[PDB]
Amino acid sequence: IGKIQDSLSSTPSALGKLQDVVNQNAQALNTLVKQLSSNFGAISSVLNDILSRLDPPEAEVQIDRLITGRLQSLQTYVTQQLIRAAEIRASANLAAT
Amino acid sequence: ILSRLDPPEAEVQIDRLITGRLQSLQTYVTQQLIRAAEIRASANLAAT
Amino acid sequence: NFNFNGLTGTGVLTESNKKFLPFQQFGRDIADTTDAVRDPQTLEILDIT
Amino acid sequence: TRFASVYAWNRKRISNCVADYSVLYNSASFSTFKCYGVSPTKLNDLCFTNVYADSFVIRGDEVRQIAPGQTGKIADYNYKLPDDFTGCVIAWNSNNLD
Repeated sequence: IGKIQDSLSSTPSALGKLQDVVNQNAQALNTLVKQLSSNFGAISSVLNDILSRLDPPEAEVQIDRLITGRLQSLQTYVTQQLIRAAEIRASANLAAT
Repeated sequence: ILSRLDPPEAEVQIDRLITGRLQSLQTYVTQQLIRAAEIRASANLAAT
Repeated sequence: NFNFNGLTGTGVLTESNKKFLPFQQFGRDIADTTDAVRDPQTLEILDIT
Repeated sequence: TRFASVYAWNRKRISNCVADYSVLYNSASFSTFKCYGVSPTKLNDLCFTNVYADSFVIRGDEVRQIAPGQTGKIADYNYKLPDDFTGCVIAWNSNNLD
C-alpha cells in the first residue's frame, strides 16, 4: 500500500485521460465563442454590425449573409457533442460492468 | 474567369463556388468519424 | 441606459481599480470583448460585467 | 471662397467650434440632412458621433461590369485610396448661383 501511494504521488502523467476530457470541451467552447469575430464576407463582424448603422433596402441583402453564415457553426458544434457523448456512454457501460 | 476578364468582376460566382466546395468536406469527415467509431468497438471485441 | 464613448445606446459597465497606461483607450478581455474603460472627466477606471 | 488646385485643398478644423449638422442642413444652400442611406444596420461603430473634417477626391468608374474581389482601374494616380465600400454617399449637380 505504501509502495503504490508513493508511486502515485510521484508519477504525475497517469491522469492524461481525465485531463484531456476536460481540455477538449474547454477548447471547443473557446473556439465557438471566438468564431463570432468573423466577417463572413461582410465588412464587419461585431454583433453591433447589424444594429444601428446602414439603410434597409441595401442592408437587408447583406445581413442575410451574416445570419446564414453563423448557423453552420452551431450545427458542427452540436454534431461534435453528439459523437463525444456517444462514445462516453460506451466507456461508462464498460466501467459499470 | 480571371485571365480574359476585368479583375473585380466575379464575386457572386467564386464565392458561391467556394462555399459549395467547402460544404462538401464535412460530410466526408463525418462519414470517416462514424466508420472509425464502429471500427474501435470491433477492435475492442477482438482484443477481448 | 447611457454611459459609453460618444452617442446613443444601451450597454454595460462596472467599477474597477486597474492601473492603466496613460495613452491606452480600450480595455479588452480574452474573448475580444471590452471589459475595462477609462474616462477623462475624472481619470478613474471602469469595468464591465 | 478659395478653391485652388489639388495642392491646396480646403479644410474645416475642429477647434473653438460648435454647431451641429442640424444647423448645416437648416440652411437653404444645402437641402438634405442625410446621406443616401443610413439606418439601423451595418458599419459605423464605436461610441462616437460623425465624420472628421478632411477633404479629398476619389474615383469609382468600373462598377457595372463588376462583381468585387479584385483590382480596379481609376482611383490610383493623384491620391491614394483604401478599399472598403459601405455607408452613405451624396452626389448631385449644381449650376445656378455661381
